[PDB]
Amino acid sequence: MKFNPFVTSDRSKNRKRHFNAPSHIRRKIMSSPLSKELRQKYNVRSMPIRKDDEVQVVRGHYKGQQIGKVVQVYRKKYVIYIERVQREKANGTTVHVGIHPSKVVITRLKLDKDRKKILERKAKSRQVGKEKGK
Amino acid sequence: VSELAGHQTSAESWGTGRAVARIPRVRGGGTHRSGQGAFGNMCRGGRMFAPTKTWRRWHRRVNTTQKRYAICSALAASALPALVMSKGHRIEEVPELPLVVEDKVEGYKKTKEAVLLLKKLKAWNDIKKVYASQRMRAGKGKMRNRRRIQRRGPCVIYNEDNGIVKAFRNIPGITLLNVTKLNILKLAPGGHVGRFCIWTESAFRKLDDLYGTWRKAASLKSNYNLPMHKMLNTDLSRILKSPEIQRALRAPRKKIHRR
Amino acid sequence: APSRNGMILKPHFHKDWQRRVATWFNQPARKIRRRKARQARARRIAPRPAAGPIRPIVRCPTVRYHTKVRAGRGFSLEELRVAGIHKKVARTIGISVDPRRRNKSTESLQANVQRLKEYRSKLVLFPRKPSAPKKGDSSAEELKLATQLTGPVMPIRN
RNA sequence: CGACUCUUAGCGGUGGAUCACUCGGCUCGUGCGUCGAUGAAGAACGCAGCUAGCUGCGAGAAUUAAUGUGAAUUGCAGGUUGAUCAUCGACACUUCGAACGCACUUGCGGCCCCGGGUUCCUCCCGGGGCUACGCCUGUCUGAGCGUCGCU
RNA sequence: ACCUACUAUCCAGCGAAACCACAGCCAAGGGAACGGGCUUGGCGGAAUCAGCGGGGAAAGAAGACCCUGUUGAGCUUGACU
RNA sequence: GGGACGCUACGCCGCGACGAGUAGGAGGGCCGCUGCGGUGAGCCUUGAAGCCUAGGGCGCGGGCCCGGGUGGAGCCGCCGCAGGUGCAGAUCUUGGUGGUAGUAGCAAAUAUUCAAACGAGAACUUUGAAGGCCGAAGUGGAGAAGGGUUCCAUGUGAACA
RNA sequence: CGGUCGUCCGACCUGGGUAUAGGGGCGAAAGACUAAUCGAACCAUCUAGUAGCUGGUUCCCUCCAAAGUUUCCCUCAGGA
RNA sequence: ACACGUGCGCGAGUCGGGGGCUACGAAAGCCGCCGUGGCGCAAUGAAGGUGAAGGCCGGCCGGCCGAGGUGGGAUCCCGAGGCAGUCCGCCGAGGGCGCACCACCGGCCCGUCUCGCCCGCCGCGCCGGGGAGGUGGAGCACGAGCGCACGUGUUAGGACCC
RNA sequence: CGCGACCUCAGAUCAGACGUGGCGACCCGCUGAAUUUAAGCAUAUUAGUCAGCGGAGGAAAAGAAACUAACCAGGAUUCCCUCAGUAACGGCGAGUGAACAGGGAAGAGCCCAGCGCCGAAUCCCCGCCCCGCGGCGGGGCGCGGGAAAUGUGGCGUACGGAAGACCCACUCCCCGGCGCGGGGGCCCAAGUCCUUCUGAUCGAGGCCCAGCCCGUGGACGGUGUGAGGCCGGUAGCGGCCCCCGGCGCGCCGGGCCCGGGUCUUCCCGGAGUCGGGUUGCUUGGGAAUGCAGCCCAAAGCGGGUGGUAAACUCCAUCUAAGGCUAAAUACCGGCACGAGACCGAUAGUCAACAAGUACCGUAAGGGAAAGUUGAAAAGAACUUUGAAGAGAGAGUUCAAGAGGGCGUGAAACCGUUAAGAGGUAAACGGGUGGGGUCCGCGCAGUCCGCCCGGAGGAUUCAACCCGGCGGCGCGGUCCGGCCGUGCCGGCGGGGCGGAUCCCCGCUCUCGGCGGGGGACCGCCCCCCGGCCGGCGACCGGCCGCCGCCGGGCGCAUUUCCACCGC
Repeated sequence: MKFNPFVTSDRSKNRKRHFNAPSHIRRKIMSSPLSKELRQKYNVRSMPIRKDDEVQVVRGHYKGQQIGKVVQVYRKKYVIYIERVQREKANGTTVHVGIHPSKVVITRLKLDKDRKKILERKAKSRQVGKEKGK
Repeated sequence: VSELAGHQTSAESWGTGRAVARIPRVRGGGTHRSGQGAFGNMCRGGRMFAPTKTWRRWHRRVNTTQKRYAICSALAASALPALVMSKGHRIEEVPELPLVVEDKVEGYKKTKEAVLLLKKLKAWNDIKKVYASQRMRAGKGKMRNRRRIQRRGPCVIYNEDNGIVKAFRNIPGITLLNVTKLNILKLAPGGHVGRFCIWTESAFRKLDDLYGTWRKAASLKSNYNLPMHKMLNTDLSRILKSPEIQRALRAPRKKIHRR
Repeated sequence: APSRNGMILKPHFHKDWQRRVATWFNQPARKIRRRKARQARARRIAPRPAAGPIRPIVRCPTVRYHTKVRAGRGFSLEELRVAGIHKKVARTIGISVDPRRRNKSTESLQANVQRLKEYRSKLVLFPRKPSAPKKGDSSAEELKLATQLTGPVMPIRN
């Protein structure tokens, strides 16, 4: 159960927030878990994805162990585009197939001044549950 | 339904003649809704017959003695093994149906302790039955915040709260109830009686003070005693073949005399 | 059109009563609002009693009720004059005062004076400043034992 | 067997009935409970690279600044010392509109001050600040064979 | 009685509406007192075209002529207020 | 002094008599719809609801269960609860479709014909010629009110003419 | 709409502006006109006005089963 | 809102519905020194007001019996009898206590009419009251209502729909 | 006349400010019907109602008695229950219809005029200083101006107040400055683990000894059907970072010398106002309840009220004709929320969508219809006919039988294929018959028990021994526990209750009063003890009997399996 009286549990209202979320909220919804090798090193469960991140596909028709990078993040479709995840058009051109960020695991990140700042901050409060909780 | 529904339109019947059906109709206009029929429950749009009001008698009041009577009947039927089986509870491995547990479980603060307690008491099979009963609801309730339904589980009754509510509320089917504040809606779900109940030691001893015995009234109610029985020996099979009746009976006639 | 046997009834529904219909769905929410404001008031006057100032012993008019005793609006000036309490100082120490009340009897006048005498004994008065306790305040040990009184202060039992 | 016509079934046309879906209504409850001459509500007209409507905005015109956030927007081209979103406390806000120079033609003014125009010399042009009613205190200028006082 | 123009006729093209319980051959009988359906008889044969006004108590509009309503309106007066 | 069935007792069994029906009344529905509390360790992408069906059936009946096809995501049985719960009509409302019917009709103001160009396609477009009409109170040339891009060039024959 | 008609120098016709607004206007007078509406215009509301008067009133089975008669009512198409 | 019938809890009582205290929960539980108040427990009269059995014995007083009767009354009780000789149970002519309820005759309470004899006090009369016989009351005569729910019927509401 | 005050009255684009309008769900003050009912209708009722007008606020209004009552008296206003469908009004008809008291929510009181005392002791503006300056605030200086004696400020308001004398008592309250939880933002647990389906899994099985792991987190939503562990989230008195005034401390600029009791002397109240007559409206208010127009028009041991008009006489209760004031209360408008036994595109707001939009009327105004491809456009490349619209191949998809108004695609209606039939319009009920349609998966027709036969094959029967379990017992009454919706006893104890009978305190050491004993009685619980009953709404051990199971033997004329006779 949820106990916060100001937190919505309505189905129609929750779908309204999801489909009409602003762009800075759209990035937060598009978070994907890190690969298992990253997970002990950074102590971070999941993370929003950016334009240049190495991606394995876990579910769907394009799942496998192949390593591909993101092409662009299409926040209007809840869709990201991966390098070699693409299908053949009729005329001979190639079209990138959209994969939802939920069926995405990140094997390598895109380190930055603002990217690195979240890593200790997400790993800070991750530890706090192990001093206060213990 | 809103009281302005079907009444915001301005309409007037065309009267007799004009080969129309005398219904009030929309006053003019170069649109589809023009002379189309506004009022009446038979027409498209407009008011429906007998609009529901907010002042319908939603609530009902019950006598205090009758409210306390069903709780006594609900508690008494929870100690008979045959009635609880008819509620579907999978508790055939429970050692004693009046399940009385020590007062140490109030100090529980983790759900893993509560799960292990149910495994040790062999009541986990009813919670395991709850998992098999989880399915999305039939009908229009799925889009009205009633998407998922599940079976009732065992009810845990505690005298005092020291963390037992926190450690038990995450297990589905588990419903917590205070001793002084009982509820017939959670002791007899659906109107049927005989829900599986789990009691603590202080919970099990406080029942003699909230309702009393037949020779001593309740110490926490102002004026309340246990109701009397209409009949005492309810097993009429023992009564019917008892010797005292059997003398003053005629010979049974069981020879079939057809036409 | 009446039936065979029945009453003659006068239903007062010939006005436009459906517009003026007062539902009572606010009642469960109103009770919470009354309780929360009452609890918030008590914390504002945390040493003072939650009921408020004391009420006098009052006989009823309307001979139907003339054998009953209630709690009144305030103590009369004659009752305060005998008790030796100034009318402008009694209101600061939690005594209900009104100048409208009379004193035709002596038993009720003496009952409220006796009621005022036991209130002055039970009243723990804090000093104006904690640095300088004055003459008419309570002892220092009574400061540590000052507690809120739940319910009506000195309930009037018939 | 014919052509035509009747019944039933299959398939194909018209049609959107039924079902399942819902960023919408309806009802109830809680907190707050705030408009304007420092120009309200409302209306008109304009503003995007390609934009008819909707939405947003006001010549700084699908927004300026600041803060939070942190690698996009996207239908198509274009270009980390902060793109985009949200917050919004600074700045700005065309014309009517209580609407305020007179009227509502968008026409005519009046006063003061600046720049070309003078070389203040009258103009002309452009720009900036004022010019609605009633009323309160106070100031100034006044009226009265109203009541007087001193020459 | 005859002549002319535009229709009506047919064809190329485009193309509705009113109306429609089911639909439509009659004699007599009875019936709610004038039947397409019922009874007894006369009888009866695909699909149609151009006219035609006998019938469908034909289509048009909950009869305005008459009466009732304790339903109204315009008007008049020696009706009531 | 070693042995058939039975008995949801709101169940089972045996005797006799009776069975019309408008208005109207009552009772029984394991008749039907929707949602809620229980309940079926219920059904379900190895196929839910809905729909069609020359199949097998059940019940006097309201209706219901299987077989086949389509369909792609929910649904039902039992115990109680509650209702905006069952249509053939109301010159009912909304929407759709028929016979009429390829029918009435495309008939007010004298009239069009030939050749060439273009085009896939010409009675209706363009050019030339012929024959006509409006006959200056015009079927001519410009205004006001009103219309508001209808005015001009190019292109189209999707919708209208 | 066609033919046939009355008048066509004055009580003639007509454009624009303006004034008279509903129990009111205006009327060479017809109960005529007042935006296809006139023996009281149009829009919205009271209003879902009332109707002893017409029309309709939705699943099955079983059981029982009528009355158009008394009296009274401004009662006679209705009620008690 | 009312009437009747039915089901439930309590019972001469019954009830919080208004108010306080302790996700579902706006639920549920608790508070009668929170039962104020609603209905019933007493009616009658316009009102002032009044306001619900008697008998016997002894000499208006003192003791006793003390809650009406008759007929019909489902059920229960006895046993003349009968299923060498006792117990159980059976039934049984006949004899009784009689539930509810019906009919009748009485008795008591309030108003009214008529007729009297009287007594008596805190203020002795135009005073206060009793008695007897008729009559009117929606009365008494060993309670039955309260609260909730359901169904039907009549209404006021838009009121089966146009 | 000159000159100078003062009173009235003007002018300002004078200096500084104020009002206009909108919304209007709730509130206040006016105005204000007719539909309807009375089976007609006129008083009534609808109804102080709809409509119209003005004015605000976050609440408004009302509000601290010229009150209610007749009691042993209560004591501001507002709201709920009750009073009560009552008193009362009403062609006394339909109908209308309060108030007191009581229980609750809340509870806060006060200020003027006048009477008088203080030397106008008062206030506004302008200029200067100091300090904060988005509310120009305070204090100081003004022979700076003005208002005010046609009355400002302090004391002071019916509960009395003012002055003087006598006692008592603390002298410290309050403005403009500074330094010492709410709102917002960012994050925090655990499987995408093995097999298996699907186009995709969130579908199925498993993950033993931690029946995977987390759970104070198994609400919800999204992700290619159904997910606690994929993600956002959720839980948490969880973590981190900012803003807000706050609560109290300290410093200074500060005003700040204050009252209560006794005695004496004084003083003190609101005018075309109350009230009366009349008229109209209204109310339950009835010989006017309330409001309003006109006329008359007051008084001070006075005036008002005491629900029938009046006179006389006792009382009872307040002090009108001046004003302020939060809380309980209402809220179909607005801001931001949470929720639903509600409805599901002819439903639900008119409007789920470029909806008050398209469109209509000169105008006031009227006012629609309209959701769904697919998981992802992967939206059909390319070839060919046709001028093209449109096709035929090919291709995408799980599926084009989802191909751009595209999910599912019913009926009316139409086209085509198959079958049957066809001069009394068609259609229907009963009874057959014929033909199709698929089905029975029928095509050699039942098996089940008991007995016999012979072929076989077992580790096999009965009876004994051991162990466990269960049932019953009238064990005629074995022994012990536990309970009583059983009773009795008590040099018993407690906890209570009682409408049974010494001490602490107060208003007049004894008499009165409230509270606490103690004793007595009654109930409950416990220590027990004695009976009764039970363990079949509820029990154990020993003994006896019986049954079952497991293991040893017993070992084949016993027992159990398999096969056929027609």
